[PDB]
Amino acid sequence: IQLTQSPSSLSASVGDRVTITCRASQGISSYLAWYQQKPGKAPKLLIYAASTLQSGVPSRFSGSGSGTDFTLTISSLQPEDFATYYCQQLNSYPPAFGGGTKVEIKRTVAAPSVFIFPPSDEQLKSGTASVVCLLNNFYPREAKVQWKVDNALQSGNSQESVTEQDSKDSTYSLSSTLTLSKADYEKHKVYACEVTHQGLSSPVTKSFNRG
Amino acid sequence: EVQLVESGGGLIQPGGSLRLSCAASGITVSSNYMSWVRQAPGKGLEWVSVIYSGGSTDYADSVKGRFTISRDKSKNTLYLQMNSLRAEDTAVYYCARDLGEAGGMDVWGQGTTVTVSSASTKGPSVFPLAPSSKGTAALGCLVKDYFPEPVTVSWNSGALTSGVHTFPAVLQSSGLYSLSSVVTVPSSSLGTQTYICNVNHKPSNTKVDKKVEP
Amino acid sequence: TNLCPFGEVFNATRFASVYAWNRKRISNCVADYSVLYNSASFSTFKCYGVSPTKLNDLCFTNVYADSFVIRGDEVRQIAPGQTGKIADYNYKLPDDFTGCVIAWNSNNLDSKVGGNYNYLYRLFRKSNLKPFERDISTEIYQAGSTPCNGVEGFNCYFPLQSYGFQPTNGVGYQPYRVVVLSFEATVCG
Ligand SMILES: *[C@@H]1O[C@H](CO)[C@@H](O[C@@H]2O[C@H](CO)[C@@H](O)[C@H](O)[C@H]2NC(C)=O)[C@H](O)[C@H]1NC(C)=O
Repeated sequence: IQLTQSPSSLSASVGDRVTITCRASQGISSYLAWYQQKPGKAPKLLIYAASTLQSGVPSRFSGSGSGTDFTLTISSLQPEDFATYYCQQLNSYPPAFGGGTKVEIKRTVAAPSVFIFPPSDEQLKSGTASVVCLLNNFYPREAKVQWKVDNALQSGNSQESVTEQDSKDSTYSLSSTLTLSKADYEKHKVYACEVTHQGLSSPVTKSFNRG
Repeated sequence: EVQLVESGGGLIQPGGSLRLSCAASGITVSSNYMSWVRQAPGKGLEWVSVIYSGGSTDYADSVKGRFTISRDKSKNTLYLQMNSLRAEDTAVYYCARDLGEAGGMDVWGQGTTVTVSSASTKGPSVFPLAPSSKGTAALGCLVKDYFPEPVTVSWNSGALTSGVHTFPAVLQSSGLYSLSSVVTVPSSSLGTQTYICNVNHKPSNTKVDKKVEP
Repeated sequence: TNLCPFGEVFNATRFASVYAWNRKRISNCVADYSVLYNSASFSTFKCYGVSPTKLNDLCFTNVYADSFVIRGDEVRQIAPGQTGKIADYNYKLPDDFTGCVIAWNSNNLDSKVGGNYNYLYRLFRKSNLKPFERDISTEIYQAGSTPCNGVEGFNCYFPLQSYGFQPTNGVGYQPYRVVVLSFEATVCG
């Protein structure tokens, strides 16, 4: 049995009605549980047997479904309901879990401000060059960051990291780091970071020339 | 009153061994289905093992022959003996009482962290992310090549908190962690104000103050 | 020289719940075990001890026919040396079992839309069953240190659970009718 949660994440406002769905691959009648998990915390049981409310859980949570299609509904979203939710198969060891659904705070679109940082002279003495690209205070989360070196699109030599939603403006920040050897770094001139985001009419490119 | 308190997690090398404990209060370990569930960094939940009230045991396939679940009635404690640990086993491990179809996993432990890595403890190198020469300006610190987690970063000894974003660390292909901490400030302040990031890595007893300037 | 009444075991209109498994004693009759095997309608016909083609040439003092319903996934537990919810808490075969285990899918008979809740199984028990033990008690299972006093609640669970046999279940979760034939001489072929 495989469990498919939809969607991977959704954005909603306080007081909204939120619906998270779980699709089982074969048919498990009502053997389904829903859990809530906040960053750094253990999962918390919300519903078992597809629709039975765990004691102590607020009544705005409800489950429905039997067979292959299951739904978790939050009738009126409250501030403490922003978290990740998981479905779990019951009555089967090797139990299947859903991939999770993150409920995020909705807000208006905000384009990122883009900054690029060349490697410091100090790091170059070590023989490694780290080029960093920063996307600050943007919404929604979806963004594309394309590294270019002398206009060659780079794949496989960059990692990226994203903050959680800011507690004040509900935006995200994102860093992308391009790591090269000093020898590879000195063989090229133009280092560019190209950003695609919904709040940008056209892609934004921030660049510098080595030297 | 009803709680599961876990311990035993820590840093360990591939092929090494570790034992996790789950001390229970409010439920009787030997009367219940007791489960271990793990969560790798940034991933979902995965069931590891179960021990029945009657003593039968079951395991996830990726763990059979390496892990052994057991319990002590006198101590009301659940155990997970982890042998031949691999890098994949790096996760937060949770114990939980399992009611199956009659409930779910209703009582959870707080979780304990298991890091499996061949890397050795190493303090970070702090490099400046210096402000561009050409409104809002951004500057930061690159905290590179440390092990293990965690690293804490402040700016100006805690006096500068507005506009600071410290990013979650990434694990590099070398086995060492790396993160960046950035702050946005008015472009006018770059001449007047001093900006120092303070990096603290307790596992290596490393403390670094780096002045970032244009 | 009468025929053994296998038809009333295999073709019963209802089967027992596994926790209250049904046992029929077979005595003073002749049994054609090769019409059971050569029916080609069973998904499991695994004999432990001797082949079915060869035990038609054999005699025993008594034959026991145990029948019940379980999930398709749990049929593997009806064998010597197995563990799991069924083998541990409902129906346990001994290590030195010398009979035959027969099973077939009965989704067409034991499932219904909205769920057939007639069939039960034991979910909680303090210890494992001995071979051929039948536990039919409904005492509330004490999962903590507080006594239950015969009412359900936290740490106080009714020990029996209902299968929810729905026709849309995956095959492994569909109901299977199971017959266990134990051989221990008034029964011949
Ligand atoms: C259970 O009932 C079936 C159905 O009647 C029996 O099998 C049939 O027996 C008749 C008469 O011998 C044959 O004409 C059919 O071909 C058989 N098969 C089917 C699918 O109908 C079966 O023998 C009964 N079970 C037992 C143990 O006697």
